[PDB]
Amino acid sequence: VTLGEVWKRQLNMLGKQEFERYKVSDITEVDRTAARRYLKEGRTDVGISVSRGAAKIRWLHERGYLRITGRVLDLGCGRGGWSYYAAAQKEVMSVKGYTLGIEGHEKPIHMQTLGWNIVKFKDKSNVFTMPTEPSDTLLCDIGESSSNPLVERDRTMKVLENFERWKHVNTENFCVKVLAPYHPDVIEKLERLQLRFGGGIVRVPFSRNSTHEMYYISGARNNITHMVNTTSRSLLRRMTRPSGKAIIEGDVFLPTGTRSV
Ligand SMILES: Nc1ncnc2c1ncn2[C@@H]1O[C@H](CSCC[C@H](N)C(=O)O)[C@@H](O)[C@H]1O
Repeated sequence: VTLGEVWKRQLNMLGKQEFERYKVSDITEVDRTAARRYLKEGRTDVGISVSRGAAKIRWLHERGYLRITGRVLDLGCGRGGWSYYAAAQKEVMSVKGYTLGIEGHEKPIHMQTLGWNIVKFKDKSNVFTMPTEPSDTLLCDIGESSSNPLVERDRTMKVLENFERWKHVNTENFCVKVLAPYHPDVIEKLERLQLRFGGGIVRVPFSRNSTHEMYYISGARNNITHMVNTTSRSLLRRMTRPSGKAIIEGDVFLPTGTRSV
């Protein structure tokens, strides 16, 4: 019924070539060539990011959509690109990363970029059921894509319900993935969270056109419904006239070393 749902139905109708051409049209991409090189070698003394995902939190951080500070929780940390980025920030005290790391799911990668000494990881951890702990900064990049919209809305809702469970009164800063923001249920859940916590929803330009994902962040205020539809219209406009060409940016590179306090 919504414009986003129309986008989803049209995406599921594209052929391979149409799909591949559409998914990169006018998006932004990091050059991952250097990092792939060193990750294959197995080098831990070079200042690369363990994931493509780090580019998203850098963008949000540098643009002022969120502050990164104090005790940091990274829920669904995967390889740990959000965790290592956080640990290199001078206002950051400690970083704790939780992820599944089971069959098919990625595990934490050990790296020695700046502040590695104040990062701790735990796999075999389900953030939906495990006990919560306090934080000043709460991060969550969870939300697996699906061609089924009802699967996407269920995964999204579950992420948002768990975020509310995790958020502490000290948690002034937050960044939560919203996989399928086009669903009316998801809009209603976001509006209700916003009433309590403030903040707003944003589209990160590093997301491919083949996902409608957006991020619920703490450092901006906006109209949820208007922001979701502005992205839907944008994703629809690109589908009609796909450029096939992405913007390339330099990757997330960090210093190495330990940090004091
Ligand atoms: N219920 C759950 N509990 C813990 N981790 C989960 C989870 N559901 C999904 N995940 C994990 O969440 C991760 C999202 S990918 C994380 C990317 C990360 N921001 C980075 O830059 O590296 C996946 O690895 C998936 O295994």
